[PDB]
Amino acid sequence: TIELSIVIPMYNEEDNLEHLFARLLEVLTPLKITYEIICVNDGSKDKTLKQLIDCYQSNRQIKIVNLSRNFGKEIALSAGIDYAQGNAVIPIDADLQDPPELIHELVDKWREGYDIVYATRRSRQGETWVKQFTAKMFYKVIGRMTEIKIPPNTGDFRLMDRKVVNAIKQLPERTRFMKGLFAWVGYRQTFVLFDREPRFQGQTKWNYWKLWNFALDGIFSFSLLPLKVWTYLGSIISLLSLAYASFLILKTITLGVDVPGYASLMVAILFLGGVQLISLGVIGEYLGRVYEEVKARPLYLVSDLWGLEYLP
Amino acid sequence: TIELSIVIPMYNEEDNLEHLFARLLEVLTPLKITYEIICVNDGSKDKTLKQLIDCYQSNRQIKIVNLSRNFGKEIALSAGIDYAQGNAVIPIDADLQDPPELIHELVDKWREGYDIVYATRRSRQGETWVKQFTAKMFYKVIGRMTEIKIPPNTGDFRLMDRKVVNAIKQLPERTRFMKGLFAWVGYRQTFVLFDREPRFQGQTKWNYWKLWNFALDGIFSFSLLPLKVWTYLGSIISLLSLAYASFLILKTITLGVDVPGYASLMVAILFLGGVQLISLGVIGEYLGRVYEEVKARPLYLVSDLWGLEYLP
Amino acid sequence: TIELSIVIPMYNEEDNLEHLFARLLEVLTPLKITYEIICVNDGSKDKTLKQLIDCYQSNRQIKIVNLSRNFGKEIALSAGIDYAQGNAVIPIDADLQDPPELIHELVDKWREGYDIVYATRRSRQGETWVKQFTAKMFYKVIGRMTEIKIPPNTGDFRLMDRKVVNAIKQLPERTRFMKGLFAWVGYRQTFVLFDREPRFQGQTKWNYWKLWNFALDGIFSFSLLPLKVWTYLGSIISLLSLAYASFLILKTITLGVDVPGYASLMVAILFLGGVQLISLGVIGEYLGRVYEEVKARPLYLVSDLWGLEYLP
Amino acid sequence: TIELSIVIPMYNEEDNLEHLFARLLEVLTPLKITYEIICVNDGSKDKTLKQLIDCYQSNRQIKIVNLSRNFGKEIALSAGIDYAQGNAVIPIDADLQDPPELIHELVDKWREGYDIVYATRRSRQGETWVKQFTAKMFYKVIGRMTEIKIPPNTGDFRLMDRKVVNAIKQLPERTRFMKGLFAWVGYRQTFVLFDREPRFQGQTKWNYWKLWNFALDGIFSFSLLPLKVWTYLGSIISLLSLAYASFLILKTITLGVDVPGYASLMVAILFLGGVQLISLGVIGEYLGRVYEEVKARPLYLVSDLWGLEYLP
Ligand SMILES: O=c1ccn([C@@H]2O[C@H](COP(=O)(O)OP(=O)(O)O[C@H]3O[C@H](CO)[C@@H](O)[C@H](O)[C@H]3O)[C@@H](O)[C@H]2O)c(=O)[nH]1
Ligand SMILES: O=c1ccn([C@@H]2O[C@H](COP(=O)(O)OP(=O)(O)O[C@H]3O[C@H](CO)[C@@H](O)[C@H](O)[C@H]3O)[C@@H](O)[C@H]2O)c(=O)[nH]1
Ligand SMILES: O=c1ccn([C@@H]2O[C@H](COP(=O)(O)OP(=O)(O)O[C@H]3O[C@H](CO)[C@@H](O)[C@H](O)[C@H]3O)[C@@H](O)[C@H]2O)c(=O)[nH]1
Ligand SMILES: O=c1ccn([C@@H]2O[C@H](COP(=O)(O)OP(=O)(O)O[C@H]3O[C@H](CO)[C@@H](O)[C@H](O)[C@H]3O)[C@@H](O)[C@H]2O)c(=O)[nH]1
Ligand SMILES: [Mg+2]
Ligand SMILES: [Mg+2]
Ligand SMILES: [Mg+2]
Repeated sequence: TIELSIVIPMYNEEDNLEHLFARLLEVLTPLKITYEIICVNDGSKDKTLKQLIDCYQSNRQIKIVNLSRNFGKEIALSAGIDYAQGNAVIPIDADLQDPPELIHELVDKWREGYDIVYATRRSRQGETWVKQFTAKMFYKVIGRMTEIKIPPNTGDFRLMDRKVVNAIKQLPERTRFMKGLFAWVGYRQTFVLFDREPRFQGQTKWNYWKLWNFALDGIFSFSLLPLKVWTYLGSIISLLSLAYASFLILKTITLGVDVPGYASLMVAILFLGGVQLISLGVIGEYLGRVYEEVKARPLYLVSDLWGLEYLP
Repeated sequence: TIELSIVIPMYNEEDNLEHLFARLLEVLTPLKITYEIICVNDGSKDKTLKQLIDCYQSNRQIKIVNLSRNFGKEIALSAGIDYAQGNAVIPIDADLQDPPELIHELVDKWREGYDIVYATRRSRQGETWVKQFTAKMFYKVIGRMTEIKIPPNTGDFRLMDRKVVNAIKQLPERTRFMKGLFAWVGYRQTFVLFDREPRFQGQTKWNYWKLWNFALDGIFSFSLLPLKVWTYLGSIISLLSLAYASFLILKTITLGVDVPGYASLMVAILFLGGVQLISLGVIGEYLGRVYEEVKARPLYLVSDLWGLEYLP
Repeated sequence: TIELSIVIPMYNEEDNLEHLFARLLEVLTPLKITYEIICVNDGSKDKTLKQLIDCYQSNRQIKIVNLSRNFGKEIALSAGIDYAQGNAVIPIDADLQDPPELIHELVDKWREGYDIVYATRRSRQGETWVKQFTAKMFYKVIGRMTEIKIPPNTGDFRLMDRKVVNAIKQLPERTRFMKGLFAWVGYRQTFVLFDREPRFQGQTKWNYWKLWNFALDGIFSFSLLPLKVWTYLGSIISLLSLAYASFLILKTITLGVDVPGYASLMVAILFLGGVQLISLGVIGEYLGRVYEEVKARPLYLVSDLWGLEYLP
Repeated sequence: TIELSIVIPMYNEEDNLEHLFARLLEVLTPLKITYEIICVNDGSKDKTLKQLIDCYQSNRQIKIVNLSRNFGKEIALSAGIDYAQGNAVIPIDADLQDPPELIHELVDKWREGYDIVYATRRSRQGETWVKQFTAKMFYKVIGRMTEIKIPPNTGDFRLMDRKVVNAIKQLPERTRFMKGLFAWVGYRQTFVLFDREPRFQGQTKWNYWKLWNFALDGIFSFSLLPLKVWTYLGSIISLLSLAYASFLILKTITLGVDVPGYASLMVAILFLGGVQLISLGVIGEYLGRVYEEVKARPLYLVSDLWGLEYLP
């Protein structure tokens, strides 16, 4: 059997494989447990699949999942986790930004009785106080969308129990906010604090288009809260628009409002706008219902059973 | 085999387990049938799981379903019923607000030939007029929503035959209105009147946000009637607007209306509003069809078969 | 092996069972083939079930499908079709409105090489002008909806081969229009003309709610053509508003408009209406895509195979 | 084991069976590989099926898939590919517009390692400049929507390896734009240039309705990019409308200048339009998420594996 699985999504990672595998060998041999390394080649346009083949031939603990195309880090991680067989699964980057030694600490927490063990940075320490603030506000927003309070500063480096992996695969989903989904599958969760290596500091171009795309997926692909905040703002600006339209009709009828000579335009505008806003609100509520239905999340998740066998 | 399955959703229920189990045993032993008790620990932060494990170790009829986190009473009950194997499932509350002595009565009615035996309070006896009038109107609205007339004053205390349990498990809906769903499975149903124990009161704080969210969920996640009343009234409004626009157009050509000099903003407003209202109505009708399809409700439900074997 | 299945939906059909079964046996005995009679009791409040059980005890060819609730004649017919194992299934009415003797003719047509053999009335007879006009208009609409030209004056009385029954069972859509579904799955189809009995030619009641809902289902639950005639008429209007909004912009920036200075109100009205109509068109197009995706109809329907085995 | 499958969709293709079936055997037999011809009779209202059955009796390699009605070229190709068991599936047209000798070249490129070998026309040639420009613009628009740039001037003549065929069958879409699906699943693709048959160029009168429907299927049934682009565009228009409404409120409050005395109409119009556009944008974003969920494409596609077995 396999106790630990290390999932490494790789995309154009030559000359990083030797160092990464040396570090993983330094880390995983003291553990004295059976492990495996699932390398997800995410359709690289670079001579790295050949080096992965060379490493796999000599080393019996390397398994390779070669994706047909380039799907992205999250999808490659999902593929590796689907193909992982260990009792615990640890996603790890191929650039060694997250130190592999923390695996041991993570594994220790896994033996303490926890199911998901996140690996959180002590602090950002390299962002220009704009990314820190935006991340803090966004994380408060999603935490108010969630009900598990996913720890801040958590990346993809973590440890999953087999129960959590099975629960994640139990969620049939195509638009997945992975942090929100992890919060949704609420098992015994914890985190361990680690400091990223000082060389690995702020050097990435935080292109705000993909950051905004990630924000939109987090806001919309996870929860209906942005859809329920609207259609509640709407039908308030619609009930308040049908009002002051009935009020306008009453004022015109009683006072005899013909100061312009044309006051039915405002009444028509307000009435049609309010009716259309109510229609859009009803459509939004039923679209949220359809979204919940098509997400097809399980009603519940059983963590343990005493005296009962697991339902298939 | 198991004849009866008592499903108790439990959340922070320590110091209530001893009394509840004593009453359950005192009620179930005279029945002289092979019963089972399934306790669904709904992610309690309290120390009830240890006591549940101890009682499962002592009593062999106790079974524990440990949900990953807190999913709510409804989802905990669904999880317990899914794991219930008895010929009749009785959902009960661990607070003993529903007297377990009624179970015998329910079973008696279940042996009379009925499939669903609800437990209904005779009178509210403790709730003010603001929680009686609203309840009454909500029940009339729901009764007009369905075609089976769910008896009023009904809680989760009930008896469900294995036929009804399998019928309910055949609904894969994620947005569930339990009262409407149980009305929808139109088996042979009846009620048993009982008086709630005067130990607890009806002055419980009404979190009207919750009593509005649940009401709107039952209204919106059960039937399409709110979406059918609109896109009908809305389409009627659109037809009236277009008729008024045509009449105004005529009154502009014949009779030569030029008194304001701009009696065409009204025409454009009315025409565009009517066109958008028809578009919204068509979108709403098709969204309703999409919702009915994604709910994936079975077309029919076979109660009994003579000369035939049940389809897979 | 069963050669013929006769599916009879029943609802308060007591006192017709004796005559119906007598006529059915008189018709079916000369055919000299094995047959079954599936009586689908649609949750009748009458004593129909007792007589059905007695007949099933007396006659071995009678099977009963007792639906739990009153689902409707269409859903009862569906429940009968799924539970019918004959090589050719004939839906018929328990009131003997359609003469059972036509079974013989249908069988001959089925043995000529046809897959669906409709039973069409020669004329409406009873109804004179209004019902015929409305039916002709509706049938023209639904004929332009599909591409297989279902014969007119058709009811639920027909013969369907096992191939057609399986093809229909390959459509797991809850919002179903059977008159259109039997055309969409088009096989070798034909019809036979039958003259309804003089008994069943009296004045008929037509509540314009069941008929109205039938028309709405035939319009919106069959295809996207009602949604595709709009999103074009709603988009031509949007284009014709954005144009002439540009024309008013030009007629204001050239030939400086001091004629009611508070013009360009119409520019805003037209521009916002056109943008909203383009939005409504885009949402309508994608909603139709979602609708036909959710319906999950098979892409094709193989009728015969030479040199190949049928796909599982 | 069949090393090559030739799928031929057919509709009213008589007087073309002998020529096609002579050229196909003139081409395939020199390859000395076990081939298989699968003729999908797409509901021809013609004697095509009888001659196909004659050829099926005559030759052991021709198999027939008969569809219940006329479904179209793409659906017939899907049916033929689903019934093809060869290691490489080569769709082909029965009118022989694309030379069958190119199959040899295709097979060579299949032996060279490539998974999808497109057969692309060298140039459109005969058709006019405006048609070529429209096709080029459409392909340029699609290229951004895709992930791997599909070769220009592609058709239904191609070679798909068994890997790619299994990947495409894994896509349970009902709204399939195949030219985009073959780029989404993108394996090791390549293309082979060829010229269409002489005298078979300048006789195609384009069906503007059919071309429009195909283009709209490509735009709307493949990607959400048009939806997201228009949602963004509506968001900018809504923000501009709200900002201009606020500016008008200022100008009518600050500076106190109300010139007409009836300019609240524009504020109401702008504000209601902006609110409705925000609501429509939210509805569109959630409809796109529902569309992505409903399409149910697999997150990833595995091409090769090392050390692991393929998941079921
Ligand atoms: O399409 C893919 C598929 C897989 N991986 C793998 O993902 C791991 C780490 O991904 P990476 O993007 O390098 O994360 P960081 O090293 O922390 O830096 C990132 O910092 C930003 C935060 O997401 C990203 O936008 C930048 O692309 C990237 O420099 C590595 O093993 C990669 O091989 C990718 O990066 N892109
Ligand atoms: O999130 C959960 C999960 C499980 N249970 C179980 O449900 C049973 C009883 O449910 P309870 O909520 O106490 O029923 P009520 O007696 O009707 O009291 C509640 O009824 C209201 C309507 O739900 C609630 O809003 C209030 O918390 C409370 O007054 C108990 O075994 C609990 O353990 C809960 O109550 N809440
Ligand atoms: O809810 C149900 C369930 C089953 N059946 C069975 O369906 C069979 C035939 O139905 P029936 O209503 O008797 O046929 P019609 O004589 O055509 O009655 C119709 O006559 C009108 C036009 O002729 C229609 O518009 C109405 O739907 C309906 O009243 C009968 O054996 C019934 O038992 C019903 O009628 N209603
Ligand atoms: O309903 C059907 C079913 C099957 N096939 C088969 O599809 C193959 C190729 O189709 P075909 O019509 O012969 O292609 P073209 O001769 O190129 O004609 C097309 O030329 C344009 C460029 O593709 C298209 O836009 C037009 O729709 C169409 O007239 C043929 O073997 C047919 O048998 C059809 O054409 N129509
Ligand atoms: Mg309680
Ligand atoms: Mg009748
Ligand atoms: Mg041609």
